[PDB]
Amino acid sequence: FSDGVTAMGFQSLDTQVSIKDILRRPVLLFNHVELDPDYTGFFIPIMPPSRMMQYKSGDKETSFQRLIGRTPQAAIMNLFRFWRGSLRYTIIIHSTDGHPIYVTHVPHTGNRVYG
Amino acid sequence: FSDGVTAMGFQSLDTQVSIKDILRRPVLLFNHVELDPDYTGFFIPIMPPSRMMQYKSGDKETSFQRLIGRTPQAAIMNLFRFWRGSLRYTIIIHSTDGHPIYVTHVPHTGNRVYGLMKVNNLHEYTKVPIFGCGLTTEMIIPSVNPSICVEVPFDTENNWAVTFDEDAQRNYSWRDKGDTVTGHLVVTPVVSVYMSVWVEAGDDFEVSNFYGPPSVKTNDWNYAFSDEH
Amino acid sequence: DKPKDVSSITIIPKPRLGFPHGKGKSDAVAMRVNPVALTSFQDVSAYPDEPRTTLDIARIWGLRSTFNWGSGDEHGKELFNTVLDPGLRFYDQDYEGQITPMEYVTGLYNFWSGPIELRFDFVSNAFHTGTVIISAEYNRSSTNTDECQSHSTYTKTFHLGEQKSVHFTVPYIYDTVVRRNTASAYLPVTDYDKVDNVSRAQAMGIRAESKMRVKVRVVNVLRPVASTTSTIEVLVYMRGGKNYALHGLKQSTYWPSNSVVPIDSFPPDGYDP
Amino acid sequence: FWSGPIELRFDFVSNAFHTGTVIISAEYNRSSTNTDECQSHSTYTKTFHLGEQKSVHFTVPYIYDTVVRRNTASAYLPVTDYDKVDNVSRAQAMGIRAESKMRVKVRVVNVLRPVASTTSTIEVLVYMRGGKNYALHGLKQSTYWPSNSVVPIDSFPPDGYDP
Amino acid sequence: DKPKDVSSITIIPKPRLGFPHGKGKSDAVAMRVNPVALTSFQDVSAYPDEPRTTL
Amino acid sequence: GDLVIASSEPTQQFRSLTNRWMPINSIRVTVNGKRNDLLAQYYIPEDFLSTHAKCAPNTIPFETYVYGKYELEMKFVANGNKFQCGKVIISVKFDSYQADNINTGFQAALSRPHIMLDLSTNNEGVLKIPFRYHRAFVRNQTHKTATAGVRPGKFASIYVQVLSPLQTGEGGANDMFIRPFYRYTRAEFAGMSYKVPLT
Amino acid sequence: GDLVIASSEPTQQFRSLTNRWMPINSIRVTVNGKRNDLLAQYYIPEDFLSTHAKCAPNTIPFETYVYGKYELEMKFVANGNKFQCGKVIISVKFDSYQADNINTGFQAALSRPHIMLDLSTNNEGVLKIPFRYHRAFVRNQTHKTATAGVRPGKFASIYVQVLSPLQTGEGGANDMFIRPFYRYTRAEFAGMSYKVPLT
Amino acid sequence: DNPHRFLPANVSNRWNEYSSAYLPRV
Repeated sequence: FSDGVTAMGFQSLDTQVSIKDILRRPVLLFNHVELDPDYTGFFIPIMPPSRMMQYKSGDKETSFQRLIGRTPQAAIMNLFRFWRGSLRYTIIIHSTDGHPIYVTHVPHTGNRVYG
Repeated sequence: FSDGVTAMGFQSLDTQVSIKDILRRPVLLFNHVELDPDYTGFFIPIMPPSRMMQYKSGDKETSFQRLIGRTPQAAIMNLFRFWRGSLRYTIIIHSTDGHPIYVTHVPHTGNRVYGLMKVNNLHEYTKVPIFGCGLTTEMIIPSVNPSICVEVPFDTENNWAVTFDEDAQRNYSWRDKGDTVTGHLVVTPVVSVYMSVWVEAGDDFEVSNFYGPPSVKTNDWNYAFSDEH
Repeated sequence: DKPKDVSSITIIPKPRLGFPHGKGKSDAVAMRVNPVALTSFQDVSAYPDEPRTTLDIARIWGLRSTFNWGSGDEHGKELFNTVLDPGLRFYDQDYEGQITPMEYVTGLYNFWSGPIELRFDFVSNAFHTGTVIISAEYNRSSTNTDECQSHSTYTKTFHLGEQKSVHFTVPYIYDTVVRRNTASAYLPVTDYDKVDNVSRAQAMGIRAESKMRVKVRVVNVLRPVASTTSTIEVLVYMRGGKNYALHGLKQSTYWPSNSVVPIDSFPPDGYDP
Repeated sequence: FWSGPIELRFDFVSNAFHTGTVIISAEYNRSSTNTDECQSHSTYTKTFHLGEQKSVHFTVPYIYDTVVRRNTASAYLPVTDYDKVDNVSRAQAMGIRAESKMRVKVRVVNVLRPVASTTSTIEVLVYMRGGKNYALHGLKQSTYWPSNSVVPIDSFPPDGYDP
Repeated sequence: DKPKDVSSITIIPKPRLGFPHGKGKSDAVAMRVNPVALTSFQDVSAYPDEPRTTL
Repeated sequence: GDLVIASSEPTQQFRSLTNRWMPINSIRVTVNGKRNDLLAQYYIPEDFLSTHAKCAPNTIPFETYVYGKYELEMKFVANGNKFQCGKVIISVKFDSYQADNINTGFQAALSRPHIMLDLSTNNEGVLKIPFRYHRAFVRNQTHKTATAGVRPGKFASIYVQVLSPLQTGEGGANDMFIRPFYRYTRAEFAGMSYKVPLT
Repeated sequence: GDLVIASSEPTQQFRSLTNRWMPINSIRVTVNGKRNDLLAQYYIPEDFLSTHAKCAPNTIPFETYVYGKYELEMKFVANGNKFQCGKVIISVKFDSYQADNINTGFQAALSRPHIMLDLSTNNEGVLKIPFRYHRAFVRNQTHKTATAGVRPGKFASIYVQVLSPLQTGEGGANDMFIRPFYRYTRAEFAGMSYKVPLT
Repeated sequence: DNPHRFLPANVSNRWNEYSSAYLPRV
C-alpha cells in the first residue's frame, strides 16, 4: 500500500517531537511548601524527575507532587538511565516582603536528601 | 447621478473597516469573578464570543458578561460559522500578593465547560495540581505584574471550528458537540481571589463560511430624546 | 574580569501593550514549544469570494422593503414613503425582522457617509405597463397631495415595460461631511425596563434624527391587460455605494432574538440521562 | 494527537513443513460480521501464503474524516488512589473518549495442513511500530504509568540507613 | 535550543514622560485601531492670517 | 491539500456515473405561499440517497465507499404561463448541521450564494455547490455497527423559498411547478468496503 | 471492432472497482475424489453475481449497465503439506451455453487453455480469460419485464477437476483446500439504466 | 427537565435535528 504524505507542519509550525524540547518544558516538584528558619534550610536533590519521584497508592505521603510519574518528562526519563549537563530551576516565593531568601548550590558530596 | 468623492481618510488616517482589526480589539468575558482553591480551577472554553454567549431577558444568570451579544466582535462572528488560528487572552488579578496563579493550556479533548469546577469529583487538588501534570503553562505573579497576555494555539483535528449552534443546550451527538471549542484554559489559584478575563484574536486568525445577518430585534429609539424636545 | 555596567535609561512601566490598538505590536506569550511557530494556512485557507472588509459586507444586496401597486392607484399618489437612514428603520416603534447587511454592519459604527444604492425589481410580466418616479428630498419634506414639490427635488423617472428592474443611486448631500448614527452608542438596559423621562434624561447620546425622505409616486397609472393581475408587488433592494464609508466602533444597535439559549457545562449539567 | 500509517510485521513461529494461507484485513467506517468473510474481502486486504518465509510486512493505511486523530484516553486524570467511580464522577471528565470503530482482522483462507511429524498448533508474533510518515502533536499527561517495583524516596542517610 | 539572555542594564523607573515638557517625547496611548493614525488636516487646515506665536 | 494526507490510498472518480444529470421529485409552487416559507429543503447528499433518486446510477458508488468530497451543480427549471408573476430564491448553506433554524431567512438566502428564478420568463438556475466542511471528508452512510458520534451525509443544505409570492390573473392557473436537477462535478471517494443498501 | 459500431454511446471502465482481486467460497479437495470429477464449475460472470461475492465492490457497476465485455484473470492458491501428492487441472470454455455436458473431460481440459496445480509444492495458477462470445455483448442481468429469449450472464465456464487423485501418507491430512481469486482486466459497459438487485 | 435537550418526535429525526421533509418550522 501507499505510504502517503505526512501531516507534520499541516496545522502549525510548532513541532514538539524532539526529546530535549520535551525535557526543557518545566515540571512542578513542590507545591506550596513551608520554609522553617529554625533549620538550615530546604534541600533539593539535583536530579531530573523519574520513577524515583513516583507516588504510589497507599505509601508514605512525601512533600513531592503526586502526578510527577505521569508527567511526559518523567516518562522520557524512564527510557534513559544516563544523563549529563546543567539543569535549570524556577523558584517562586509566596510573599511580598523585603526579607531575602538565599539560594546556595552544593556540589556532589555523596549524600542524597530533600525537604 | 454622480458617485462623488469618498470620505475615507478625511478626518484621520485611522481606518477601522477591516474585519480582523475589529476582531483583534478585546472583549470582556468575565467581570470580577471569584477563584476558589477548593476546586481544580476556573475553566475558559477556547472560542470567540458569539450568539452562544448571548444573554437573554429572564434566563438562568451565568457568570458571563451580559452585553457580549451586543459587542461588535460577536456581531461579526454571527455572520461567519468557520474560524481557525490562535487566540489571545488578557487575564487580570485583583490582588497585590506574592501567591502566584498558574494558567495552564488544555488542547482539544471533547468536553465543553466553563467556570470553577472539580475534575472527576475529588475532595483534594493541592497534592495533585493540574498545572504540574505535564501540560503547557505560564504563571502570573500579582506582586510583579497582575495582568498577562497568553496566546492559546489551534490544536485540534478540524480544518475549521464551529462558532455557534442553533441551540446551545441540545443533547445531540457528543463528538460534534465538542467542535464549538479547541480545548480549554485553566486558571489555578492559591487562595480565594478575584480576577477578570479578556478575549481577542491572534495575529494568525481567519473566518469563513459566510451566512449573513440573522433575525434581529432593537428598541434603542425608546431610550433617547429627539432633537425636537 | 568583572567590569561594571555604566549604561542606564529612564523607563515608564505599563501593564499591557497594544491592548486598545487593533494593530501595531503585541505582548503575547505563545503556549507552544517554539515561540515563533504560528498556525499554518498553507493547505486550508480563506475562500476568494469571502469579504475582507465590512464595506464589502455593505456591498451585498438586501431586501429593505416591499410594496404593492394597483390599477386603482391614481397619478400623484405616494406609493412608497420612508426616511432612508442606514442607522434605524423606525424612530417611533419596535423593529423585529431580517435587517439588510448594510444596515446591520452600519449598526456597529458611530459614523457613516457616501451614496446608498437602491435597486427596484418589479414582480410582473411583460404585459404590465405604467410609469413611476423616484424622488430624493433633502432639508425638507413635500406634502403628499402636491407631486409638483417632489418633482423639483432629485428625481429619476422609470417607464415600466419589458425590463422589470431599475438601478438608482441615492446621493449624499448634507451640512456635514459625515453623518452620525441615530441609535445610542451604549444601552445598559437589557430586560425591557419601563422607561420614563428621568431614564431618557440620562441617555449616553441624543437621537439626531434625519428629515431626508425617499418617495416613489405614480406618473402614469398601471394599465394592465385583463388577462394578467391588476395588483403587482415591488422588491426594494438596498446596499451601500462603492464610495460608502464607516467610522467609530460602538455597541451594536441590532442584536439576535430568534432561537437564543445560554450555554451550560457539557457534560456535568444533566447531559448524561 | 497522532496521524500517519502504522506498520505490522507478522512473524510465524514454525518450521518449513508448516503451510497454509491467511489474509490481512483493514476495515474503516464499519466492522464485518465474524461469520461473513466476504464482507472483509471487500476491505483493504493482503493475502499471505505460508511456506519457507515465516514473516510478512504490512502497512495499515490512514484514512479517516479528519487529517489527525485525537487520543481516546484523558489528558488529565487527578484520580490516583483507585477511587470508586460513578456517573457523577464521569460527568466531570476533562474530555470525552472519542472511540474508533476501525478493526484489524486476520482470517484463514486455506487451513494449516502440517505434516504429522511437526506440531499442529503454531504461534504468531504480531509486531507493531509507527510508519516512516507517523506524526504526533500536543503534549499532555501520560496515559500509562509504571506500577512494577515502585518505592518512594527518603532522606539518605538520616532515615534509618545507619544500622 | 533555549539559550540564556546575558544582556542587562540598570534602569530608573518614572511614572510619566514629558509631563512638564511642552515638546520632546510623549508616552501617549492612542485610543484608535492603528496606533500611528493621526487626525488629518489635508482638506481643512489653519488660515494663513492667524497667529502662530503669542508675540 | 487535505485530500492526499488524510487518505493513504488514492481516491477514485466515476465520471460516467457522476457527471450525468439526475431529476428528483417536483416542487409545487402555489399562490397560497407567503414570504420566507420553504418550498423545499435538502441535506445533500443524504436526500439524494434515501428519499429522492434511490435507484439512480449516480448513487452506485455510494454503497461501497465510506468517505468522499463532493462538488455539485443543481439546475432548476420553472414553467409558468406569461399571465403570472412571482419570485423564487434558492440558496446554499455549507456545513448546515445544527444550523437550520437560524440564518434561514430570505435575507440570509440573498447573502449566501444563490439563484433568482422568475416564474413568468421561465428561466433556469445553476447552483455551483463546492465542498466546504469542517473535516477532510464527510461520512457517506450510517450503519448499525458504526459509531453514533458523527452524523453522516450532511455537508450542505439547499433552501427553496418564496422571495415574492406568485400572483395570477383572472381565471388563471392557481399553481405552477419547478423540477430540480443535480449532478456531481468533482466526486472523490476514499475507504473502500463491502456494499450496503442506501439508508 | 464490434465495440464502437454496436454501441452508439461510448463504454465506461471502472478500474478502481474492477482491477482489484476478489475471493469466493473455497474448494474442498478430498482423497475420495476420482479422475474427471468436478471440484467446482462456474458460469461467469453470473456465479460472481448471484451465489459467490454478492456484496463485493467489483459487483457495483453490474446493477446499472445491461451490456459489457469482460477479460478476467483468476489466481488459484493450493495449500497442502509436503507428505501429500495430487494433480488438479482447471480449464476455461468460451460460450459454454448448452455445451456443458460435452467436451467436459480432463482431455478437453488439457486441450483448452488451462492451469496445472500440484498439491505438494503449493503453486499458484493464473487463468487469463478473454472475451469470446457469439455476439458483440453479453446481457448482464435477468429481469421480470425482460425477454426470455436470451440467457444472460454466461459467456464462459470454469471447470475445476481432479487430473490425478490426492494421495496422503500414514495418518496424514485426509483433505486440503483451494481458494479461488478473480479480477477484471478489461470491463467495458454499455446501456446505462436504473439499478436493480443482482439476481 | 430542560425542554431544550431533545426536539419533539413530530418534527425530529433519529439524529435530533429538524426534518428536511418538515417545511412549516419557519
